[PDB]
Amino acid sequence: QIVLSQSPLSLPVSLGDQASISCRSSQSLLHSNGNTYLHWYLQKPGQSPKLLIYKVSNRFSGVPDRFSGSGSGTDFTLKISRVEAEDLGVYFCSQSTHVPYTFGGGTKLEIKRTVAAPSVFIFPPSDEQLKSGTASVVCLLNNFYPREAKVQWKVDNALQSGNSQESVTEQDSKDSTYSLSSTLTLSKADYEKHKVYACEVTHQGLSSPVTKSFNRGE
Amino acid sequence: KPIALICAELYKPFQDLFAALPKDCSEECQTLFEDIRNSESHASAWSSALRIKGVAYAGFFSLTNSWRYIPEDLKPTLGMAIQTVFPDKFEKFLERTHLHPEYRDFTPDYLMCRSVQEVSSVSAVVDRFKSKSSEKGRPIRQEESRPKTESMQEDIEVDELLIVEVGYQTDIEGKVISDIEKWKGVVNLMSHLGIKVNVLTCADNSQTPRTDWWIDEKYVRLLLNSISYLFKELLEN
Amino acid sequence: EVKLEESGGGLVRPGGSRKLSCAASGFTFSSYGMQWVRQAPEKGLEWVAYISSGSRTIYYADTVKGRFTISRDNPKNTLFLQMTSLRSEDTAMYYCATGYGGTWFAYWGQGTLVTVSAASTKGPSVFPLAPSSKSTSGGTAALGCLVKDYFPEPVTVSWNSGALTSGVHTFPAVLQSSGLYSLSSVVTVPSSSLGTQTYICNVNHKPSNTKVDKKVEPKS
Ligand SMILES: [Mn+2]
Repeated sequence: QIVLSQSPLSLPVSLGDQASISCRSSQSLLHSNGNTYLHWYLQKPGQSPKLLIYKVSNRFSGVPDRFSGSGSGTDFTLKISRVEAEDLGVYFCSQSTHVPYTFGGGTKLEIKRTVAAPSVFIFPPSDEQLKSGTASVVCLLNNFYPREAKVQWKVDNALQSGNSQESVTEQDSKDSTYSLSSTLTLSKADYEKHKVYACEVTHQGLSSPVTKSFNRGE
Repeated sequence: KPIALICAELYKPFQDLFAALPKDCSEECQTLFEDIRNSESHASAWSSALRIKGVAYAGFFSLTNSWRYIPEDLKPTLGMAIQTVFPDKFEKFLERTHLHPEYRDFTPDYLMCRSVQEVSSVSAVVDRFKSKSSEKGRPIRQEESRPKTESMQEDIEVDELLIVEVGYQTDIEGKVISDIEKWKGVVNLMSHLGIKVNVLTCADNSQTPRTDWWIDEKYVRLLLNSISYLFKELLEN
Repeated sequence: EVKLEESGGGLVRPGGSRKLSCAASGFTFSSYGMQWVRQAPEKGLEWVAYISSGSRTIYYADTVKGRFTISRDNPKNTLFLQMTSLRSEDTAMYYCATGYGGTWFAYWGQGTLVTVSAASTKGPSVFPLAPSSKSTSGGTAALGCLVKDYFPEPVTVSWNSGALTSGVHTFPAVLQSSGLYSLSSVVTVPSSSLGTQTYICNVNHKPSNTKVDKKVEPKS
């Protein structure tokens, strides 16, 4: 199969600035009929993909002229001349010169914004859940930028592994931040054998790692 | 029985034959029947009858498919079809055929291209052969050139050729197999040239049921009642 | 207006089958090649199949060869995908697409979700995440709902019947090793509003025809 390699994986870009995304082909995309079937798509979060550019440089009808493409053979570039807040999402190149038709893995366009430290909140298990025999502790990192963050759980100061899961929102369309939840799940029994439940958060917006914790019975 | 008495016994069945052949075909089949009448040896008469068998079938093949019968001598070679249909690639054709120059002189029974004879739709022909092969079990072989793993495209039309090989012989399988083997090299050559060609090959014999030939049943009754009876009477006597 | 409308998605057990359809409008559907593309959750696009306008040429991705069949009924302006011997790795949103003049994906449907899994449809357990001093910052308090152990996907969360949209973060579901999903939904509100403002999260899970309205209050 033809492999399409996109670079970079993610492209933080400030409003107004230009952006360029690269797509490299593992074989020439020049078809024997003279055309080159390399195309560019945008997928905004929660929507189906939209065509931006077909056959290297042809802008699809309705597509804003800030989008352009160029290249030939195995090397191709998509330029966003002046990035808009709406241009948030994942950009895919794809080729239809050869069967199978294939996509690159996508470039995540990220809108730059000033550093925002996360607000860190912790939620003990509800009484409703504890009656069902399980305790989930939720740790919430609200409205932070950039996305890189480290969240770990400590129960009575012992690091936890294998009992937590985490989830991150897409980049918010209005304020460009991220939020993250991390859920530690203990059996009720295991939950009643410990006192201090703590969430440790590292983010470049914090002067030092923050430990948000509660004592069980309080 | 004397050769000249076999011709007389089958003058009417051979007139019904010559009456239905394309003009250039029936004139050929007529010249050959005379050679068979004035045949001084059972050898030369067989050799003449063999040529009638194939020529008369190729004419009924042109008729059934509404194509043009072109006497062998007037048939285009592979090199002539590219020269005229793909001139920008004839020079590279010649360069890539240095160690296989015989490819240039290959001469199928039908060398057509899409609007060297022209055909409305190459894909339509291939579907009809593939249909009858699937519905009636008729042995065919088909090969389509294909540069790398390229896809068809809907935004541009490309020029394309269609190479057909027909035949009326007892060994239907061997012909389709040996035909498709001779074109394999050129098919892979066109792939490397970015030229779209399709090679179709089939064959009928006299044991094939009259409703399942590659020629109209009527043409079948015309060949069996004439060229087949001849071969019967040519060996026996 | 060119439009493509897929139907036929839903829950399917591994080894099972499903037929997807795509109704086309706004162009002479019979003149154009039609395609199926899919996207596994949180992954990239993956092409599935192509069919020429007259169905003479059909292409498949190797992952689906021998299991999936593409086909079309041009008088009915409809494209199909017959899926058989499904595997969990077929779990995806399925899109029909067309170039309207080429082999690129110019027009896309909204997609239909196919879930291949032996897990049994289950509505969610909804537990409050109560505001407290451990979830307050300045004049702002965070609260939410934990939406646990539902299947299959789409679930929808709203707050106060959708009147509360500022500061709502509903997180993407995490597929649990049990085969079930879970998520949480949080919102920040003025801490002054606690005690006076009712906060109810509305969890709708159409696959199990379950609808849950949980009231989130500060605890004592
Ligand atoms: Mn022949």
